[PDB]
Amino acid sequence: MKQLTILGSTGSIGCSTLDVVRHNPEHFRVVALVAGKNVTRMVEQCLEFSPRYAVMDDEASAKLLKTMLQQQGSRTEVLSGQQAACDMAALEDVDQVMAAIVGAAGLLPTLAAIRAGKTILLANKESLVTCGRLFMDAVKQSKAQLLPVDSEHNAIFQSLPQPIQHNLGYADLEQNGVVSILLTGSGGPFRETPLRDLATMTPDQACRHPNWSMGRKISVDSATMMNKGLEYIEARWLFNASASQMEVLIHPQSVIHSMVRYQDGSVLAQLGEPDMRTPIAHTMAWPNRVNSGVKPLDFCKLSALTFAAPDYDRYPCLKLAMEAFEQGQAATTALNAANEITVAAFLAQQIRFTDIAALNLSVLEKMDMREPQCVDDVLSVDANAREVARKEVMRLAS
Amino acid sequence: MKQLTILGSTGSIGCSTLDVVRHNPEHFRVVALVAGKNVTRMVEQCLEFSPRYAVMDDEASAKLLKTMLQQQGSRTEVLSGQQAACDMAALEDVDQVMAAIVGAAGLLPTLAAIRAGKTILLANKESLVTCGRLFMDAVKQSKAQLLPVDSEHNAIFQSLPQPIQHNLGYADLEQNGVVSILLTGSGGPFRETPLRDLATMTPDQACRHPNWSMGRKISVDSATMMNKGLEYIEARWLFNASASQMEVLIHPQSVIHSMVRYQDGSVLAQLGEPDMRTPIAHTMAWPNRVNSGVKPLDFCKLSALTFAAPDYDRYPCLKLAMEAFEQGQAATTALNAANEITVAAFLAQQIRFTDIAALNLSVLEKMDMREPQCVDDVLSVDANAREVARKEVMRLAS
Ligand SMILES: NC(=O)C1=CN([C@@H]2O[C@H](COP(=O)(O)OP(=O)(O)OC[C@H]3O[C@@H](n4cnc5c(N)ncnc54)[C@H](OP(=O)(O)O)[C@@H]3O)[C@@H](O)[C@H]2O)C=CC1
Ligand SMILES: NC(=O)C1=CN([C@@H]2O[C@H](COP(=O)(O)OP(=O)(O)OC[C@H]3O[C@@H](n4cnc5c(N)ncnc54)[C@H](OP(=O)(O)O)[C@@H]3O)[C@@H](O)[C@H]2O)C=CC1
Ligand SMILES: CC(=O)[C@@H](O)[C@H](O)COP(=O)(O)O
Ligand SMILES: CC(=O)[C@@H](O)[C@H](O)COP(=O)(O)O
Repeated sequence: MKQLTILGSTGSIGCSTLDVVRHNPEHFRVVALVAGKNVTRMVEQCLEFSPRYAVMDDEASAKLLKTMLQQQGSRTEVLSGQQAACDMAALEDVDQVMAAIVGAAGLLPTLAAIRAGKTILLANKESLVTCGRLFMDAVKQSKAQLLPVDSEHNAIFQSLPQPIQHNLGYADLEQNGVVSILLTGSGGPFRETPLRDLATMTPDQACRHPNWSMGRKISVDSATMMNKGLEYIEARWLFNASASQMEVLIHPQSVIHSMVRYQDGSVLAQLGEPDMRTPIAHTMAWPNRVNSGVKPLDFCKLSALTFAAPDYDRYPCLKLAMEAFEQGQAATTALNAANEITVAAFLAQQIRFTDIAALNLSVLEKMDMREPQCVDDVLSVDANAREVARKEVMRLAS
Repeated sequence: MKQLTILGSTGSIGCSTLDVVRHNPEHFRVVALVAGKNVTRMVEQCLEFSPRYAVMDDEASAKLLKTMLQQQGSRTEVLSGQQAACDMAALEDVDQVMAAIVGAAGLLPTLAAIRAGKTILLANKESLVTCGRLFMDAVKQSKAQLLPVDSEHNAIFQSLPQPIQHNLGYADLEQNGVVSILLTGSGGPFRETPLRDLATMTPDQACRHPNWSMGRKISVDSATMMNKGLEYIEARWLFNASASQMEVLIHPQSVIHSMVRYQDGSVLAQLGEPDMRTPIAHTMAWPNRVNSGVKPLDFCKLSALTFAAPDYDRYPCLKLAMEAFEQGQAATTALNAANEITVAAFLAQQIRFTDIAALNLSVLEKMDMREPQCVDDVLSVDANAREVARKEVMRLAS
């Protein structure tokens, strides 16, 4: 029996995680739930799973949650704020922490779980992207184990040998017969959209992913392929891969979730339904398996599986992420921050869909900070880039 | 340094095996080569790899080989016959034996390697099919290591967890999170051929496999899908799988080589170029990897990947194989024997392509013999089936 804290319980990943728990009450128990502002969902989750604690980051949301749960006779203690989220991630009683807060806001609570030596079920890719080597070193220095939840990285993990799996981030790919890591793939909802129509796409259009039901931020990132850029960076840290050991491949059906090339010509892959309960359950049970609620993939009802080279002209954000990573951590931290601001602006109908990539570039051109030496420096670059991004958004205020 | 005996060196698998040796001369050396009657090829292989011994089954071929080797200055010594092949498989200095003789003729030399405790690179599926549990038990009692070379079984092996890999044939699939084994798939050269045009198909037409360049016997088996039937039986022994843990899937492109379903919905697969050097190299180097000479799979050049359920009515041999396995080992041994006789008669233009399945069923219906309790019994059932099959072929003589 393993006890769990879920960071970001009310969102897409959080709810999928709770469904895996629902299917396996003998194996998993929720001790703490952490979220932002969705009180309605958090009340529902607390009444079902009777967590010891529930945390809302937003102070006013926490007040409402405390009152509502008290009237319902809940035993759950309600806390509030960022520090309480960190406290939950570090509960001495907890074995696993689902890191599923969106954006760099998840970094401090995720780092707290790492310092406490927990098993980190890493969905929140922005935390690793923005923190980089400092993140990976903290996992090694403490007793922590990273298990990749993100679909592609989970697929790659499943398709790697045990010496790599058991020394994630530091083992040598070539010594284990790996030639490269093949990161797929979808292209998003606008893959075939005429280029001239991109400027007038709405938030609802951008968030209708053809294959995955996800949160709004990552759905927009999938439409620009900034998501694939962030995942490229994530893969390089997780699997200790160089630029020459990474391939990006478009696969519009999202059945093959990613692959690994070996020296003898073999390519190992993970396939399945586009359902995050599968990778979540992989990480929660590893090295064993559990029922996730996902049924067997029916190969007789599939679309034909196709592949293609990335259309870099169409998706400037992909190349931007790759070049930021080349430049260094300051540029990468700045780019992630800029993208959080521009995506949020687009969702709030302040800028156009095509302004995301342009404003992201504009922020990078205006920033030239030194490489972070500690987590405080990562946060300074992040904060600075957010401010630059807010000013660029306001310049396009209609 | 690993020293090899290759059973069936001059054939399709044998030549691919020697190309892996050619690419890795610091890792592999050939001690003995065993073949049938292809003297010309054996001469070339002896001159290049300088084996201590060469064995031809054909006594006239051994005579010719000796003369040619002595004329051309080779120090390779020549023997002949089945017993000599068994002796080559059990040499002290031999580490690995490539079992790549076609048909049940490979059984005794393969069993000799097993009893000597060698690493068995098993390509010769008919030996396991015809001997079944007695084969798997011999491996267990002698502490030989079985590594599947057959493309599909190698792909499944690569897609299974370590506890199954390290206890092949005796570990529990369910305890290791496996739901089923997915066996693909091609359908053969007559997949789209109208049923009424099969009667006039020539040996060359049946042997023209759309995806794999192989020996003539297995190529005809792929045309009737008897090969997939034999592979179904092979898979159930190797991976300790029940009928409900097996799935057969048509996959015309032969890019996905086979797959494994897990409890959480995950499907693991191996893909690659349709080139046997890949799986051969995988077994030769295991648990490490080597360059096999096979180029990396170009996903952008691939045809769309498709899947379909088997058409058992078009392919009565596939159904007959699955039925014979449920009936027991006597029926399975008899069917394999019958099919060796009918395929050979078809290749020699004694019977029609459509006579293969018809005569195979006829032989099984006339066969009533006891379950083999030992290898001698397997040989008696096999010999009896061949008699019945030969009689049936002779009745169709023009
Ligand atoms: N959804 C998916 O299929 C995949 C998601 N991911 C990653 O997982 C992470 C979560 O994404 P997703 O679930 O889609 O996003 P959602 O918007 O659906 O959920 C985000 C969660 O984070 C919470 N949250 C936001 N800010 C804070 C804060 N500062 N403190 C505590 N909690 C906070 C939200 O609370 P609330 O809603 O109550 O305000 C919500 O529970 C992202 O990093 C994403 O990249 C990766 C692969 C796939
Ligand atoms: N080719 C492929 O892609 C695959 C093959 N296999 C299996 O591997 C085995 C070999 O197949 P393949 O290479 O295609 O067949 P081939 O016809 O190309 O080769 C058969 C080999 O066996 C030799 N041989 C035949 N009879 C005897 C005998 N009685 N004693 C010693 N050697 C003998 C042949 O000698 P010679 O030619 O000199 O007469 C030849 O070297 C088969 O069991 C097949 O099912 C499995 C998966 C794939
Ligand atoms: C489900 C998941 O892990 C997403 O990160 C996925 O990458 C989205 O699809 P795209 O490939 O279109 O970004
Ligand atoms: C390469 C190999 O292992 C063959 O056995 C393969 O199975 C032949 O193709 P079919 O799938 O058409 O039988």
